[PDB]
Amino acid sequence: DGVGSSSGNWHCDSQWLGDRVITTSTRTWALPTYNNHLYKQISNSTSGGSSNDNAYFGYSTPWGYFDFNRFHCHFSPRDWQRLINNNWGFRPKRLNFKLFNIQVKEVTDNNGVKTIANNLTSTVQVFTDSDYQLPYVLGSAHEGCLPPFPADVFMIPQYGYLTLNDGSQAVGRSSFYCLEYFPSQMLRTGNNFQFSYEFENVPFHSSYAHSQSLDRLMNPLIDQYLYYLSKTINGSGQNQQTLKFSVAGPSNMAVQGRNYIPGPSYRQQRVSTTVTQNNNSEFAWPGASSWALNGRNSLMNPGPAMASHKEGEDRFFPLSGSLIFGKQGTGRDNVDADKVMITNEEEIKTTNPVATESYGQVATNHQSAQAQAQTGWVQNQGILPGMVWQDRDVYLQGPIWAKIPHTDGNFHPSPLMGGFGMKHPPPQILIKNTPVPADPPTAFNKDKLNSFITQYSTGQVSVEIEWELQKENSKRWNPEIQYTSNYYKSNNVEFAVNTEGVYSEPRPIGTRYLTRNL
Amino acid sequence: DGVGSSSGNWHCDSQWLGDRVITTSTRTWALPTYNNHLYKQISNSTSGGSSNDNAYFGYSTPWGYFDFNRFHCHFSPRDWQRLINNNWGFRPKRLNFKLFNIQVKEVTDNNGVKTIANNLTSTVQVFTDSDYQLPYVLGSAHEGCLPPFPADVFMIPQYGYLTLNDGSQAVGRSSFYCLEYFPSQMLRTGNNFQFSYEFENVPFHSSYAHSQSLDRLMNPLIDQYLYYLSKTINGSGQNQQTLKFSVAGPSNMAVQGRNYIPGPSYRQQRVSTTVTQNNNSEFAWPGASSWALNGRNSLMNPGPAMASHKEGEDRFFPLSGSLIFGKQGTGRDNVDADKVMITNEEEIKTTNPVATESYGQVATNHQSAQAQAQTGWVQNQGILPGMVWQDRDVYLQGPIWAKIPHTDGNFHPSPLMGGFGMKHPPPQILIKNTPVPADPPTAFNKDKLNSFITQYSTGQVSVEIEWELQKENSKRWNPEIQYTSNYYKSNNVEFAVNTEGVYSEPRPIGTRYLTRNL
Amino acid sequence: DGVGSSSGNWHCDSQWLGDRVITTSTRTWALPTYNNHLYKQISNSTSGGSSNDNAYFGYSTPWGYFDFNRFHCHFSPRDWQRLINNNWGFRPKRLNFKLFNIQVKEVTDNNGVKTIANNLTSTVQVFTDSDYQLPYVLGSAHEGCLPPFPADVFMIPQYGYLTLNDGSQAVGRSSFYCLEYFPSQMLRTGNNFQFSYEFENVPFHSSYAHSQSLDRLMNPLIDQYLYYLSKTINGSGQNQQTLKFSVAGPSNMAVQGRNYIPGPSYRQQRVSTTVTQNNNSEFAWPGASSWALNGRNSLMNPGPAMASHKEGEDRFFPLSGSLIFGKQGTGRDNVDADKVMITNEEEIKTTNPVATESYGQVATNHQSAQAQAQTGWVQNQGILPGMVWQDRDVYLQGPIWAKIPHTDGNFHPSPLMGGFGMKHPPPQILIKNTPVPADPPTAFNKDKLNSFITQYSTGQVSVEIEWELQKENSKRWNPEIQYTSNYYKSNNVEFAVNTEGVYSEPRPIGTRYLTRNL
Repeated sequence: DGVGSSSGNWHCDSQWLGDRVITTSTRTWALPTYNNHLYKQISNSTSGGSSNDNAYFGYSTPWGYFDFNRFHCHFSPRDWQRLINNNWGFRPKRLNFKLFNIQVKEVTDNNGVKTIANNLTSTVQVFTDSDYQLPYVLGSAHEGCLPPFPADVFMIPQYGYLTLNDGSQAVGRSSFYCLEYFPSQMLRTGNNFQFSYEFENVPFHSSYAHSQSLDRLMNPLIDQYLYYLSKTINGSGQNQQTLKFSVAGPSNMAVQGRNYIPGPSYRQQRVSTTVTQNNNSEFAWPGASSWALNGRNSLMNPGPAMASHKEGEDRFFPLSGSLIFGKQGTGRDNVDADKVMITNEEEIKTTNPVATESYGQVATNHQSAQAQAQTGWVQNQGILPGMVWQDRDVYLQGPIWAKIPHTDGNFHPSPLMGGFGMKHPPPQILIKNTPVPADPPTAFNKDKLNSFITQYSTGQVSVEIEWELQKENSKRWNPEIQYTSNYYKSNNVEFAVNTEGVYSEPRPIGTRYLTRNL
Repeated sequence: DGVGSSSGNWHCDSQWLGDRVITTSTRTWALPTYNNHLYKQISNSTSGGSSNDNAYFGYSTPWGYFDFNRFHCHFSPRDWQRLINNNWGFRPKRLNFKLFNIQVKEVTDNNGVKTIANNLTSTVQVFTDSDYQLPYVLGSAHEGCLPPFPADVFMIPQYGYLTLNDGSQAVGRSSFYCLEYFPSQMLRTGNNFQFSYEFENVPFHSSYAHSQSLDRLMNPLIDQYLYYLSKTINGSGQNQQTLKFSVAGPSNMAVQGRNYIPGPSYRQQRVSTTVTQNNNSEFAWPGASSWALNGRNSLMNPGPAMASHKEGEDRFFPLSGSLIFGKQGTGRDNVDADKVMITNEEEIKTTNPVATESYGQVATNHQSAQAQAQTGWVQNQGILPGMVWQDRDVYLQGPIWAKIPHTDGNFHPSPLMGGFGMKHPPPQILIKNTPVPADPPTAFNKDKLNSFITQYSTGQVSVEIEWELQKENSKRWNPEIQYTSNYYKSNNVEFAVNTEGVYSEPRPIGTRYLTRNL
Repeated sequence: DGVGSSSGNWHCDSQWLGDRVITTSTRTWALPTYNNHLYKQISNSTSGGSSNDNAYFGYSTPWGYFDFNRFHCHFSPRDWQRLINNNWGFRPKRLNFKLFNIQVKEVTDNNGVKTIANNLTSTVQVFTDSDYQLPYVLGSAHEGCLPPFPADVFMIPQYGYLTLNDGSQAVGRSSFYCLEYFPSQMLRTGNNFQFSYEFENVPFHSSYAHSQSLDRLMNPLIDQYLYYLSKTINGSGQNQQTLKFSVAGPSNMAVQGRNYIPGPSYRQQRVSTTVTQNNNSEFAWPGASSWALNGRNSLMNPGPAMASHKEGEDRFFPLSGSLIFGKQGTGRDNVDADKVMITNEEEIKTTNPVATESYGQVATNHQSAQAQAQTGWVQNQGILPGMVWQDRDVYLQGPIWAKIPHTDGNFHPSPLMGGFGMKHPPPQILIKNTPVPADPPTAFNKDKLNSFITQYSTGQVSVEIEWELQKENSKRWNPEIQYTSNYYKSNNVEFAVNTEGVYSEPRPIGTRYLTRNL
């Protein structure tokens, strides 16, 4: 429109209908100039990397991008509490995104002092990768998302991508992408940008915990009509071999026939938070479970959805089997256990195997009069018919969605870090300040200009997402477990600001508090 | 429109339809003040020139101009690869040009420090020479075109022209052109400029290499019904003269009658890239082929489309018979052979003569019993009836079109540097910053003002060209030759940016990979 | 249709309308099995060739082809005489082609005796290269055309083609064509094949001889209003330099100004049919005029249309400047001059230069008081503005048309051997006997079958061509020159059969007997 007219209003609210909840969040953003308007080839050689497992090749772009792939970007703690305490499931339906109130500033430095002024004629470029023609980086748990607290002003992260690499070198199959080779809208201070997105059909997330275990689905009062081999010898010596059979009933539930079995496994090492119970050696990387791709080892992290620990074993965790969040103010490198928040998936112990245990035991020979029957620990077990399992729970500060890789085949493409897997997720939204050259020389020079006016941009961003709800219809008589704040007095209110205005999330919040039968 | 509203969007993409491809490219430009708003007479005396062959007379104008007469200004390397690997020919059809997001800046210097601010009321003037009333400088391979990389910001080249000269002096027939004597649109920051152009009908460029040679078009299994003189003497002495004739057949293809002959020639000197095979003397200018006009010698460069070298003779090149491109970062004067990229036209060896050979041999006397038959090397041969030839190939970084000179007569007006010749090519687009006088004196002075506010302008430029495609309908069984990247590992990806953000084109890319019969 | 019903009738006649003549010719053909149903790579190595100029690479196909690219295939001698004596020009208009009365025979050999029987169920495959996707071999004066005498039964020539070669080896750009990769009609004994073709617009062939010479177009009674420099010195000593001028008139026609000049040249060596006037040395190949392509020398044969000899110099011919036909029964290698028929182009001496002379003389220096004026013999001259020329005459036994090579440029694409040049000439008609395997083994073998029933096919072929005529409207008073038979008694009638039934053509017949002004 014009310089003196706002191009949008501040929309931040949650609307709770019967089967739907609409979340709207608005944030103020700041966008600097990245790479001084240049594309730069990057690799482990440029960053000084040495290990083969961490070698990479890619490019850093002068473009930024908007990321809102975390639940706290849309749900307040109270809204999250309502969702998790009142619904058996939820899923995103549609998306509305807006950029408005664009403000481009120029910075001039004379001598140790910088002056900031408006540049009303400068432009900012925005476009969406609706055709998914660029590498998708929103599927990784990267920082730079919209802040959970609406009053926080955030910096737009720089967009970068990786391609095929051989050490620090590239190959002929490696791809280079120029983001200026895409049509993009150019916005001055009076212009705004908006688009709508429809989520593809995804299953409802399981925001419930099973009230039954897979091995306890039988009637505890009635025998089965099936038999089991109870004895093989002749009880109370030589030549004592005689078959025996008994009815599988309530007294021996472990041997009853069952139609379904727990889901797959890939065993993790077990770590205690009581440090003196751990071995006196360096076992992080060495002791960890991993997978290999083209000679590179990548940590199995977080891996298959598996129960974090056995009942009562709360002190133990799988070495890389769980999402680890950092508390407010936590450092980047080598922080103590009290500075991080270790999530756990104990709710899925009713259907999923324990991460630090074998799947089970399997026969490994043919027993005879000369050879005793032998069994072997199944340390990893693939998908088998009749298996059932629960996916990893999602969290308030955890990811929402991920892009399913474009491959010939996949199985249960639920993101392993939690969330909704989609072939066509919300498109990447890329933003960049248009370069403004400084005064050029009065004589023609064919070289590209390298002198630009120092600029940055700021504005507001709004994203509205409609969520579909799956209401609970339980006939359970006793009250359910519910997420609740603790009344006991404390220096600060949980999920609030401190005396210095710092917002903090004191604990990870899952979604599985209500219960339903298996 | 207004100060705070963008006057255009960033359009940069390629759309591939069935028989048509539409290329759109957008670039950011910077325009300084040229000649301090003055017209200046220029000549070899003003530049210090001494040689007669390089003497000139002309004028330098305060106007800039937009040039997009190179293929890489519109085709990305991948689009170029698709075009050359999937089409037998192509030609431009129509043009769309846009100027928008005009930003005029003022520069003020206090003491060793410059401050840049917007001048919202200043104007930039743009007009197109649709009537071709000004000298056409886009027909020369000049620098200053739109960069191949969309992210590069480029400086608008200054417009200048030459007229008739006698040494460093002018004649009465010399013409002086004032570009302010043309109607031009004046644009503030809110205005935009656009026009459309239709290419005149031109033949499709030959993006194929012949799979047959002109001297091998006969059936290799059947004799001709024509005869040749095989012997003249009496074999196995004096008085031995007796005519003889034989059927021209597969065993002697060189003497068979043919309906068509190779195209014209103008012999070049041969230079080896193995330096020790060349003569130990200075032979550049002296040894070069040239033509003369009004007593001035101009290098025959690149000259008639001729095969660069004989089969297997890849180390040799014609002294000025081929387009020479410079690698990224190559200097201007006296660079080594590894700093430049020497194009070659070996694909046209099937119809065109070798640049460094005689056309052939011609009889020069009447043989008799006293005089032996004599022949002479035809070092240059003009057009003859029955001649066929292929024009010079075009390249990704090479020129696209040229203006056919307005003359009474011409023959095959295909530009010798490669491209499409047109009587009415895309018009010149001239741009200039309107002078903004400084504070004038409070007392009237009749002299023209010479104190102006230091200004420069910047903005975006978009050009869209629709290309018509000629699909291939070959019945060839074996696979064709195709342009392909090499998979082998390298420090950088070809046609990409370096670790410092520098875009480079590692090799010239022709168009002739597919094959068709002759 | 059926076995016992003819699929076509014998049509062989000429119909003379006012401005059109329709020629129909029917012949009986025989088609054997070529290459034993195989495709074979051929080269100068396979044929034992050694010279670089005769090196080639190509393939021989099991397919035959129909060729009617000679005038005597359609015109009887009487029809040719009428055409040449009554018309100033002619050109083909449309074509009708038919194959019918297919008869496929099987040959069985027991011991030194062969038995031939019908194979009613076998098929013959025919298709036309209407899209010109195969190498065109009809543009060379190859044998195997329809016989001039309707009663002669002819053998279908085998189809072969050449591709790019380096010595006896191929390159990546070389193409291999499989003719079974084309849709073709399969014909049993009851089926027939036919198609129609329309000739593209071509100029009328010049079947006239000019009654005026290019240097004698002025009025022999009136002076010109232009002057010439008659003297330079001071007639009847030193210091005698004085300019002079005279009117160019009838007394000095050589110096008169003229608007047009004779056409291009490329000098040939001169050979006498009186053997003792030739040099006592071997000068065929060495003394011949040639052109070079990719290091290979190809004889200039027949080359540019040039007058064969000066007036009265009938004993001389250009070494390779003229079409040479062989008399009936003439051998293939090293035959005497009386066994061949040397065509001549003396009719075009009025506009075209003499083949064995220089084009003219050109100044080679600047005359002065110290240096005498120098001139040089122009041994070859290219096209110049104002040039006029006549193309090579066509003959009864000579070629009719040729395919213009698909190139970017050409000049006056009239075939140098004579005839009509067309981008889309009559398509190649390819025919092959379908292989009929012998008894296969009773156990499966994956190798391709190599045991086939010996077969050949025979039938009739009819081609009808409509020719457009250009009637003469001369006002010449005296009778014209006409082609006529000689009444004087002879043992045999010219253009008839001998006592052994052998048809012979005793002389080449041109088309240029009528006259018109220049």
